[PDB]
Amino acid sequence: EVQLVQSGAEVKKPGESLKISCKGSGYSFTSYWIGWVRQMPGKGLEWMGIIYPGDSDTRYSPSFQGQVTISADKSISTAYLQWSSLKASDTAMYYCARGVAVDWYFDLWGRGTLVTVSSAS
Amino acid sequence: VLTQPPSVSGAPGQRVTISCTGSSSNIGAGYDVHWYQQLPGTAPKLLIYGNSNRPSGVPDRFSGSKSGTSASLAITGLQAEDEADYYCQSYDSSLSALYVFGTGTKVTVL
Amino acid sequence: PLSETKCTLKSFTVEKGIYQTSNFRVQPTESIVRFPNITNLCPFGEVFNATRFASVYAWNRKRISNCVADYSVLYNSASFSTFKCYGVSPTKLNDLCFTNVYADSFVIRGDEVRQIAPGQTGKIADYNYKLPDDFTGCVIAWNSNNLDSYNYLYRNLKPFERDISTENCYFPLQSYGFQVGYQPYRVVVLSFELLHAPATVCGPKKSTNLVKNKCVNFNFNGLTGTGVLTESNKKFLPFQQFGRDIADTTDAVRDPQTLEILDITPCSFGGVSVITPGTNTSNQVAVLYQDVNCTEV
Amino acid sequence: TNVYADSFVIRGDEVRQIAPGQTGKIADYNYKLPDDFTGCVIAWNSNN
Amino acid sequence: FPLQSYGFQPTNGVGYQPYRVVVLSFELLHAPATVCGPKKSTNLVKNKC
Amino acid sequence: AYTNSFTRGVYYPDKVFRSSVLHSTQDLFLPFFSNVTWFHFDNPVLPFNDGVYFASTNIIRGWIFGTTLDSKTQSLLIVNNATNVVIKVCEFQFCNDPFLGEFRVYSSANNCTFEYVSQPFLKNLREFVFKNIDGYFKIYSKHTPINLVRDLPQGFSALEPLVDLPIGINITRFQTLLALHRGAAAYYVGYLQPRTFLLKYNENGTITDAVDCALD
Ligand SMILES: *[C@@H]1O[C@H](CO)[C@@H](O)[C@H](O)[C@H]1NC(C)=O
Ligand SMILES: *[C@@H]1O[C@H](CO)[C@@H](O)[C@H](O)[C@H]1NC(C)=O
Ligand SMILES: *[C@@H]1O[C@H](CO)[C@@H](O)[C@H](O)[C@H]1NC(C)=O
Repeated sequence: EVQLVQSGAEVKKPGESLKISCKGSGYSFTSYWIGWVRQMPGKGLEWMGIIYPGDSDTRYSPSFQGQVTISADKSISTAYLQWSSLKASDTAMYYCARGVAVDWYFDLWGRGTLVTVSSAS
Repeated sequence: VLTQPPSVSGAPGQRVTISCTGSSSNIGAGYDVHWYQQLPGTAPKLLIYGNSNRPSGVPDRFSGSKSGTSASLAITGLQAEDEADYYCQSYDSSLSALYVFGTGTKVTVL
Repeated sequence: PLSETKCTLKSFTVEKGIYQTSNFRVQPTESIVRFPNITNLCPFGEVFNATRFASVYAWNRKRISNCVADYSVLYNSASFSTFKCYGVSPTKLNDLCFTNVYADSFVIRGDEVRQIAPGQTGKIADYNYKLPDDFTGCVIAWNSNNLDSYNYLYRNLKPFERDISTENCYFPLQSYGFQVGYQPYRVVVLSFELLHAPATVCGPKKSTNLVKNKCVNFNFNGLTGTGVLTESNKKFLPFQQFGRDIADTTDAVRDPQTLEILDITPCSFGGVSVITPGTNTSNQVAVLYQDVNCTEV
Repeated sequence: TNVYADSFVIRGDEVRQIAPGQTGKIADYNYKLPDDFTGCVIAWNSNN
Repeated sequence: FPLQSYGFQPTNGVGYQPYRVVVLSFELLHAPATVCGPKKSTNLVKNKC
Repeated sequence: AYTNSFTRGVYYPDKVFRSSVLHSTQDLFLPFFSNVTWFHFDNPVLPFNDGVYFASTNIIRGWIFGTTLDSKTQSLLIVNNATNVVIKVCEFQFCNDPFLGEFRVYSSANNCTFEYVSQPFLKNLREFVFKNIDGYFKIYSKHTPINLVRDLPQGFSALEPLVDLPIGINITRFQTLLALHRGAAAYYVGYLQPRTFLLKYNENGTITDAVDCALD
């Protein structure tokens, strides 16, 4: 499908390093921006960062800079999201969605990943 | 950072509007204001882009507009399916952040 | 000093006669930097991070002042594609404090970027934006294949001119709906003006305690030099900032962050000579210090 | 009289700072060329 | 850690495309030379222009 | 109108201190022995082409610097009163005659391109200079207690930079604000030309004398 897909249900434990992948397919990713969006459950969503697979130019949110690492694997059209120390309070819905320039909005969205990390096994 | 009416309730067959209120540097700076529909539990979908352009396949009941420091979403003819989260957009230059997101609006129809 | 005479005359033999060798200069003790009392950081993010540039037909100029904002972030992290500086240099930008800074902001195609230069011809330079011949600043054509691109329209005129208007018709209303050779970019121009007013935007260099009555190399808002700082009966006018002499020598500068009258007297310098009786007869040497009170050696 | 073939591989985009006087990233504290460098810098598309 | 590895990965921009720079530092004629051009040497001539 | 503008318009060129030296500059100035446009009280709106001097004799309150009034073009409404001076570049709807008093000068003040509010600046004579050079906005104002017997004094008077904050706006015509006290007064109008002058600085740093290089 023409979407930014990810894996299924993800259950893990805090302290491990996890790099989830978002795959792009069905469009000309070279001319468009591709990025991610965070959204806490029951609180307003926050775009975390965005990259341009035309030349792999990286941009992050001030609130979400450095905590996460992304990469546009344009050879296979993949968007990464690297966590070094997953937090218990990190439970939310994460959207990898690709946007546009000039107008600077989002036109296509991914289904999102139910990332729930807690000390319980 | 872009305040919105947190919850909107309305009967089917009603004309409602959502105030995309901001400041003079984010919304009132004259930059474009864009809009979506965030259906609860599913992925968001684009509603309004450019304040006058319409996406393909969208029903005509929804329209977007901007008025100075604030922007308005034109909802004409609410129906029972319109129970969804609705959120703002704009573009901010000096704020470093290429996209800026609204606080959020609940629109509910019984 | 006999060896000095052997050095200067380029011979192993010297004779009857005083020989000019060099100049006795008193070296500075320790560097002092006196930037104004301001310590805030100016929002360069409200020009460079500002990515909604203004089209060259009607561009936007941002005025900035009253801070010590650092150029290090722009200098070190070369997150651009073209960094052409006329006047200042990317490395020395941190040393000078400027009277005023205007950051011109507009867009232009990937080609004709060389038209952003003093005198360089072209349609954009001929009608849209013409830098003055005596330009002084840095040009940063940082890459926008994803930020610039519609709304960014484009079309003799004075240096730093500005006139937006519309009149077998003829109208210059032209746009560009892009989405690499023809791709538009982002061009930001910093226009500095130095030594014309009280400097207001400075560098990150930490201030250093002032010293007086000693040969000390100094830096007052960028007035690099070495000298001894004394008091003078002259009074700076309240609107005035710093004085000067003939030969553009800044003898008097009202030191910032204290607003005190000062005179930059040059350090103790005196023509050192040699009174030698000739290597044929003797080797004992006498040294002359031209017009120095004995107190200072 | 004596020549050498100083050999290294760099980012490619920063071939501009392999010059007598530059202040780039590698030229800072990796390998600095003298201001009186008399030589022929040879670079090619060695990405292959 | 004072050192990192960029990687110079293959299919990327000119920033990540490695240009294998070889720096030939020469020297002016001031000493005997062990390296010389492929010029075909000839004999010498004395007391003649 | 013909009159002798003896030694008006002298001002500090570039805010650089020079003591007991002779310096020649190519700067905008009022030529020595030029003429005035005596006005009273009717105050017709007169143009400001490239450079114009303004003089006067709380009898003058402010000015309107507008290419096209009635909320059409950005204009300077500089007025000195109310214990706080205000200098705006708002798209003022400057009416046929906005006036103070009790205050009614404001008329549709919105969409202000530039803003300036700060501490007020001030047989008594007042002087003012309005120059827009290279995008700078520089004003001058000194006062002289000379008697009213003579139209203008013979002594030399310097002008200091009142404000150095730049604007860079288009101005083509100017009207001053009278004071309808209920006592009429009158004012001069001059002109600035880029003819070169030689500025004689005193040992104390004051501008003592000057010569107009475009004169006899
Ligand atoms: C500016 O933008 C850069 C990347 O473009 C970002 O890393 C930084 O946080 C922003 N802030 C400033 C002060 O430039
Ligand atoms: C040198 O200094 C002394 C005292 O400091 C002063 O008396 C004397 O006049 C000076 N030299 C000359 C030549 O006057
Ligand atoms: C010159 O300055 C002194 C104070 O330094 C002052 O007493 C004197 O009146 C001044 N003279 C002039 C020309 O104003």
